[PDB]
Amino acid sequence: DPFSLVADELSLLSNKLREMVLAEVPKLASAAEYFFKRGVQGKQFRSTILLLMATALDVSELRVRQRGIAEITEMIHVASLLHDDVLDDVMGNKMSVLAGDFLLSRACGALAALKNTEVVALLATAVEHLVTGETMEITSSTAARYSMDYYMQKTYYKTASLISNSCKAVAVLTGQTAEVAVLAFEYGRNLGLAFQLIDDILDFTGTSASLGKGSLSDIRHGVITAPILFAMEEFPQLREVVDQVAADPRNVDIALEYLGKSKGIQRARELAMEHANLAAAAIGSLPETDNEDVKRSRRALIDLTHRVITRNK
Amino acid sequence: LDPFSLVADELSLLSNKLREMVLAEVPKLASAAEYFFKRGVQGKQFRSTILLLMATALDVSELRVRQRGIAEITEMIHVASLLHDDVLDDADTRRGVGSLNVVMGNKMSVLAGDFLLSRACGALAALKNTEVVALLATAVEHLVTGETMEITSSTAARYSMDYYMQKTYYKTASLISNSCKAVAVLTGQTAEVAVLAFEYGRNLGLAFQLIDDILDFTGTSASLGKGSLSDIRHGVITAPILFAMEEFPQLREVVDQVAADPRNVDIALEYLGKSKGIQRARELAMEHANLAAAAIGSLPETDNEDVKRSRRALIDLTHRVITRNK
Ligand SMILES: CC(C)=CCC/C(C)=C/CC/C(C)=C/COP(=O)(O)OP(=O)(O)O
Ligand SMILES: CC(C)=CCC/C(C)=C/CC/C(C)=C/COP(=O)(O)OP(=O)(O)O
Ligand SMILES: C=C(C)CCSP(=O)(O)OP(=O)(O)O
Ligand SMILES: [Mg+2]
Ligand SMILES: [Mg+2]
Repeated sequence: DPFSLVADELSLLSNKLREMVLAEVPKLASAAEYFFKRGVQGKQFRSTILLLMATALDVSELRVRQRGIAEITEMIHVASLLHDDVLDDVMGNKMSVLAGDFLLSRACGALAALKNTEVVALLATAVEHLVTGETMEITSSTAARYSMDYYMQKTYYKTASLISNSCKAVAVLTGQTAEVAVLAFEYGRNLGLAFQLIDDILDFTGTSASLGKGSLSDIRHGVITAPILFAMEEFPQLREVVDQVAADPRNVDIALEYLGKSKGIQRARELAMEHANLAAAAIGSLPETDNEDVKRSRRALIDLTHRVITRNK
Repeated sequence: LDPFSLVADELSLLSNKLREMVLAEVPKLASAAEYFFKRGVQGKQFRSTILLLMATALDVSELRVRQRGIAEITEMIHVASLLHDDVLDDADTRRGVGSLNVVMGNKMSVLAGDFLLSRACGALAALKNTEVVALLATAVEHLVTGETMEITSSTAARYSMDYYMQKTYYKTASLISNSCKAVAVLTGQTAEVAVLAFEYGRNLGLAFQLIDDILDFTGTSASLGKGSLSDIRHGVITAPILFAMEEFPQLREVVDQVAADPRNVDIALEYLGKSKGIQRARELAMEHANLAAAAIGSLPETDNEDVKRSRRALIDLTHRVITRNK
């Protein structure tokens, strides 16, 4: 019973080798050092929109609660990021689960503190859609992965639902009408779709900080985005190239050549502009005001619908 | 008039209600979310049982549907924990069946849980009562605080009855107390009556856990060693052991070194044996069980026979929670 024969010494060792616990329990301090350092924390794009929207609607404790929704939204965003990191593929995805749950529980806590069940419903739906989108991203009929309509549903759940429902939440907290609320929702929904679509293009285009030659992150990892989906309508031969990207990694470069002879990038950007225009229409349709701060915010919101398209970063 | 049988059919109604409530396309998300809600794999539905009985106990089917909601939300919250719990605590078994983290993977388990939480908030919103939203949000915060304590605390912290008492409340009794309070609040009972419903849930929950911790050691039969000892094998340190450490300090290094040397399981049982640990744990549980019964006793007098029958069964659980042979 070999293990039984040397238990004495095993425990001396097992004990000693708890030098990694104890000593080195701090020097989590790396964790704190790493968090500050990151490359962000965030650009605060969702927060910017939400604070602007709060101002952009005619109506302190209210401004405190409105910011409450920007706070909740960030909490919900990071929790979804973390849970999406939970790997099936040492594994660190116990950290992601615990941290995600702390943020979600804090979100619930803060939703409860708003004392508005209608906004609770909106962020509840937001959470459900994020979860739905991620399931869609992971599981999928091979056929499904190649449908532009499916991609756009998935894109809506993953990227636009959180922001649309938050924009609507800000409307509802501010006591706006059902018809104004549906405007703020539509601003977020449409701006969000545009933002993601521009993100998809930037992966292939690159950036000024980029080489400047796209990182190609999506296509390396078999994530199929709008430009490539559009390019497959033109070149059916491309379906085969994209499939064989893992098997043979030079199929990335070949995919790139197809895209460059196609209207894929153009068609994704034209779709983004269509969405961004619709967002600016939503602000345009907002009830007339005389307030200068309010009108300044609405101009900003509309400005954001232009800057989202022309992003080089 | 038996409390489980007295509520059994509404539990099946709730059971089926949960199934549509948890339904979702995408289908893969549906498989995951529904997994612990089908006939046979719902668990013993003790939280629901207490809630339906409590619902009747407080009284005067327009409002009952709302009260049922609380049991459904509570069950959804509950199952959400388990799913997340199984990814942590790295299980392969739950409810006599493959756990979701083995069957469907870690990712689906965690998404299913988030899904169930959001449906729970959804249903909480639909009830349009802000105090009820806050009561169940507290419960969710408490679950996370409690799960975190069971993991995170340093060694010196974990080995006191104070710590155990807090962790148990957050991890186990908070869901029962707050949902008990919510049921009461939904009926627009005075603030004081809501507290009575809260003290009941709180004390019954704490008493249930104490007895469960003892049964790990004793088992079906009364004496020591018949039980599975699953907690102490894995290095979970429940009340019997903690009380024993009050008598025998040297037991701390023994229990702390259990994982490394599984022969330290036997040494700990010898220490438990000489101690009054099992006994004091029981004595604590009997004290909680008392306060629970006492709370129901302070409820306002009623004429209704169906109410009395239901009040008597909540008390019956007060005795049964101590008595449970298993
Ligand atoms: C729903 C959602 C996620 C919406 C996005 C919100 C939004 C439009 C954020 C701002 C984007 C922006 C101004 C980028 C600047 O890049 P740049 O290269 O244009 O820098 P520059 O404008 O200073 O030249
Ligand atoms: C709302 C949500 C998703 C919260 C996450 C926090 C979390 C994982 C809580 C777990 C609470 C719980 C029921 C523990 C019991 O499991 P046990 O291991 O003590 O005993 P058991 O596995 O046999 O139930
Ligand atoms: C505090 C309680 C009454 C707990 C019992 S819940 P428990 O996890 O034991 O039971 P299930 O739902 O069957 O898994
Ligand atoms: Mg477990
Ligand atoms: Mg646990």
